[PDB]
Amino acid sequence: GGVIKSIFTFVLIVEFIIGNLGNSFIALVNCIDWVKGRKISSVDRILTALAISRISLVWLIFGSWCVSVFFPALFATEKMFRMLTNIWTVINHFSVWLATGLGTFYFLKIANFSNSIFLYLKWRVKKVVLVLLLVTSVFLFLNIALINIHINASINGYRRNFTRFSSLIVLTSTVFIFIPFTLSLAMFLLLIFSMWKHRKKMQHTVKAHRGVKSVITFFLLYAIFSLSFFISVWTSERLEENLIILSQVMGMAYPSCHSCVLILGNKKLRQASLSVLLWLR
Amino acid sequence: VQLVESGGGLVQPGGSRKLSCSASGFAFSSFGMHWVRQAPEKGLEWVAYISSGSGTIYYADTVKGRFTISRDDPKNTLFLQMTSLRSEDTAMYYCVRSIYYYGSSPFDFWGQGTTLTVSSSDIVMTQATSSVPVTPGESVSISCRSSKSLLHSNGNTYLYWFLQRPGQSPQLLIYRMSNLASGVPDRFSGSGSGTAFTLTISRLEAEDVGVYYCMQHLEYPLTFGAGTKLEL
Amino acid sequence: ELDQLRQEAEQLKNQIRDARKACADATLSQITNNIDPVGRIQMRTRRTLRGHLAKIYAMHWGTDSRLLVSASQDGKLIIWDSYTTNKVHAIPLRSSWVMTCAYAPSGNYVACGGLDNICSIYNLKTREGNVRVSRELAGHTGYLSCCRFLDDNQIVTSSGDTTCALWDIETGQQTTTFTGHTGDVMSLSLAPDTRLFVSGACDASAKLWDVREGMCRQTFTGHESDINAICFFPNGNAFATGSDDATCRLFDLRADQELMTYSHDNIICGITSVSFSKSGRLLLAGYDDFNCNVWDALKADRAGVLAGHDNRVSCLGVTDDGMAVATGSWDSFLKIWN
Amino acid sequence: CTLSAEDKAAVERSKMIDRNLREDGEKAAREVKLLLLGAGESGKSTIVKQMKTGIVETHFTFKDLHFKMFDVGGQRSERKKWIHCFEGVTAIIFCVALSDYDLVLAEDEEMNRMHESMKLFDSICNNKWFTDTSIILFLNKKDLFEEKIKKSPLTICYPEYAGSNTYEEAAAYIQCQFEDLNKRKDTKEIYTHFTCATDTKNVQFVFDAVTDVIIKNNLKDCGLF
Amino acid sequence: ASIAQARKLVEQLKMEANIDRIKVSKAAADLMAYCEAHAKEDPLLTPVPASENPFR
Ligand SMILES: CC(C)CCC[C@@H](C)[C@H]1CC[C@H]2[C@@H]3CC=C4C[C@@H](O)CC[C@]4(C)[C@H]3CC[C@]12C
Ligand SMILES: COc1cccc2c1cc([N+](=O)[O-])c1c(C(=O)O)cc3c(c12)OCO3
Repeated sequence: GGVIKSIFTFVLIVEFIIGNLGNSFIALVNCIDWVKGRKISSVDRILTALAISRISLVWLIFGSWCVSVFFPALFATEKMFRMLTNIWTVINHFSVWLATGLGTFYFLKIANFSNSIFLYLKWRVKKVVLVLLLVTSVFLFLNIALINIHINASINGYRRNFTRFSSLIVLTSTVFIFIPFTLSLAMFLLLIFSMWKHRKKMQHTVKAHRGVKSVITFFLLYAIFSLSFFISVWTSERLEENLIILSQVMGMAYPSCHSCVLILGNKKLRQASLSVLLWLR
Repeated sequence: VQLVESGGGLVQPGGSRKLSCSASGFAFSSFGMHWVRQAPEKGLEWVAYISSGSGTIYYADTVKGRFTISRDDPKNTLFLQMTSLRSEDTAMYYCVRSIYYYGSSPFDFWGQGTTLTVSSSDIVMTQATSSVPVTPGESVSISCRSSKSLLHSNGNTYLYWFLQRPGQSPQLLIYRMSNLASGVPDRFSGSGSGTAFTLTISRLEAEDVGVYYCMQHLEYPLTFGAGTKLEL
Repeated sequence: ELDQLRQEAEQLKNQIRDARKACADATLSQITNNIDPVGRIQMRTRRTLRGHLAKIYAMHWGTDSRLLVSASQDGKLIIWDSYTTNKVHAIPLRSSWVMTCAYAPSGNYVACGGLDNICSIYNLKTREGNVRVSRELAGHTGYLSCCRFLDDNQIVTSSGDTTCALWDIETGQQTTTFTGHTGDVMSLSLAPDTRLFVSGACDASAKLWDVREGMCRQTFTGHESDINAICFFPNGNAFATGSDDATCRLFDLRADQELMTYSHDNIICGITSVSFSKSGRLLLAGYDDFNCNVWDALKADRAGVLAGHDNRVSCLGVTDDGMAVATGSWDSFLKIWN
Repeated sequence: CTLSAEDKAAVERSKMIDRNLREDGEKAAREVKLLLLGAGESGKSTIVKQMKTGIVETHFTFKDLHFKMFDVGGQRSERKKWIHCFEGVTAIIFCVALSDYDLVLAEDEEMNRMHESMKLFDSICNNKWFTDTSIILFLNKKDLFEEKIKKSPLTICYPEYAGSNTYEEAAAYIQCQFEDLNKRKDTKEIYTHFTCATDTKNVQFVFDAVTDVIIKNNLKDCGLF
Repeated sequence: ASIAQARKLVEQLKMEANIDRIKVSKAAADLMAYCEAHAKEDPLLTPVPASENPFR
């Protein structure tokens, strides 16, 4: 029990550090571009919003961890439980569906198809992403209701008489996070299919990829990690003692690794990172 | 430029009727539309106004709720659906075009009009001059005064002058009490200070015989005057 | 004999240079050495005219100092109410490639032209209520660079065919053609008394023309590159030229030579638009460095900078009452400075 | 408020004009703007005819894509004063005639017409206004190229060239020369197609090339380039 | 050939050379006097009060 706790804590701090570094990188680079008067695009606006949401989530999870270790007197609350869970749920839902909105931006700008609905969504990209963010309020409300039901059952059971209700709520949150991830993965696969079809068409007619490789590698890694974590919480035991730290690290894994992947994929952020590395040496 | 109006005729009290103003010879879409009545032996009275694109629709208090105004821009026609007619609505209805931009001339054209016969806190503008006897070659000055100052913060005073020749639709003479309307002889000129206004005809011809109306455009419940009658 | 013709031309050029040197006793800098400096002129964007969706290539003020016509490659002429942002008209141009626009002194007509080689006169005060093409003046074999209205019936147009022309609007025929430039004429400015006008061309020469006579009275050669902008002094006895050599120059008519150049070491970009102030003391020039520099006319000193455009400033106009400076640029925005 | 009735109606008219301008701009942004270029006898007229004054604007629709081709061959003026007007077109359709390798211009008989075409291609491909504007290079008059390369060799145009006098080798050499004339090969692409009068695939080639340029422009806007 | 063009250029230079020219000092004085006379009526050079400025 001790060694797994120590390893997961070390990786927790590691994720905290890399998430801070990456999201501060996006925010500082785009703010510098804004104040200096450089060009501002829609994609960098979405990147700013995503980065601030992710850094807020990282800070929230780290604050939860410190309150767990630094001042472990208010964990026996059944009130901060609810407040932290609800605030995290709102912020994380907004962040992950903003990531899906960025994916929708990429998909509806870059991929080309022939289905009329596809072009109809193509020519109204900002409207489409805003509409998606607004409709996903039903998912947000359903998640909030289910989470509150789980915690109310936990509180009622404790008063009548923990890590088991915590397992159930973590499973619910994991599913509600899987849904936008599945949407983003399907849209990425469709975009790659469109690009492959276009390349084949010109190889017939007439005669970035590193970023795509990194993105697909991250997608596979996050998919396998999240599926393993969900299955382990669903059926595997012996993780209840360290379920808190494992859940916190699984929550912080996305807004840091994906932020790094987004740094490498985008050309502007990659150039900024190269300039910073050159300035360091 | 022609604004021919249809509808009209005898209508039983409390009934309904529809008035159509067929527009031909100008860009109907870009022109705001107006409806002005005239009782058998009285002056004019604004009724309804619909803007370009039908965004803004303003009615008069006497017709609010009962009457509605709509336009068919592709068909180049203006409608006035009239419900629950009363004896006070017995008047000759004039369909009026009005474009609104910087330096534009509103109320340029008035239609021939249709007579509807029903069987048995706003600015008030008074023209106390009433009937005036005039001779050719004379110089008359028609005076109209307003309840509140028609001068605006933008510097554009908003008094309009119209001419009703015997058996003719009103023709715009002055807009913003200083500007001659297109096609109006130079003998006409307007002056004022914000509350009191004048319309001066330096030389008088038989064409000037008629009645003159003063109108305000500061507050959209547009109010005309009694109408000074000039007779030979 | 061609050789003797060339020798006589060289001798006459030498005589002209000798006369210009003899007339030059003290340059403008020495005479205006003791005059109080203008001071740091600081203007702010009092108005931003949004609505254009392409690079604005021309902009002309109206004589009322309120109305303003702007031309951009989106194919539209927008007549702006500068005092309160309001698109009075949006004229859909037949050819979207417009490099010049003009406002008649009466305000009843607006003319645009460009790569179609046709100056389209548009009527504003029409009974139908929509701006319509009154006349399409054709005959120029090159792109239209600048058109200016003599009056409601006469227009003077400069084109890339190395010629300027004076048209009769009612007849649509060239009353007079102006020849003598070797390069493409890029700008013209009518004199305040409308008797004469100066045209600058790519031959690095500015020529003063007589409208009624139709022949060039004076030529001025001081620039090392194509002249893009020319503007007339309010006095009517001098004019200023801007070129791609990154220098603006002031030419006198009576002295027939340049008076003072406006050059800075850091200025590398050329000049696109030049317009004098009402008093003639301030020379506002639009550069390709995304900036407009306010120049003292009597002193080669930079009075100020009108930065705020994200792309090259293409047009620049000063109101007749001198209470505004519009500097529409390629970022599809117009800015009314004061 | 502090706005009169006339001022309010003027604001309404301005808003209507704004809506119309936004609609027109949205329509224009969906249109493909193509700049057509050539050197005199090159089959620019043939290309215009196949894919149906100072500027000739030919508009055609192909596969639900509205095209806009601008011909500036009749300008006859300094190109550097109006070539920035076309900065922002989707692609540049450059047409050279392979039958001009043996033919020289009327003036300056020392200089070869194909070399004039190469000079113009170098001038416009490497121009500062067109750094990411892909060039759809067209080599028309390939039937006369067949007939001429059957008899006359390519040495007259390019003395360094040493290869078989068949169609494939000479055509590949000319295409390679025109492609290597592109200095900035990292931000711009040259699409090359061989055409003549009896071809119906030219419009399809332009459509495919413009589809690629649009995809690359979208990738650049999304920042993935 | 081009002899006609050369003669036209020579005649144009004849007309341009034989014109009345004034000393540059007088022209500079005239321009400075014009600038000083109309200095008050130049809003850009001398900013107007905000009340009189129509671009508030
Ligand atoms: C990573 C994806 C699949 C989303 C799943 C998030 C999971 C792993 C994490 C992220 C935030 C976590 C919560 C953060 C804080 C607390 C308060 C603590 O007193 C009990 C556990 C609880 C309530 C956690 C439950 C598990 C949780 C919801
Ligand atoms: C080099 O990076 C990329 C190149 C091309 C596409 C994408 C992408 C990077 C990401 N991403 O942020 O990791 C995405 C995402 C996402 O994960 O949000 C969702 C998507 C994507 C991409 O294509 C459509 O749906």
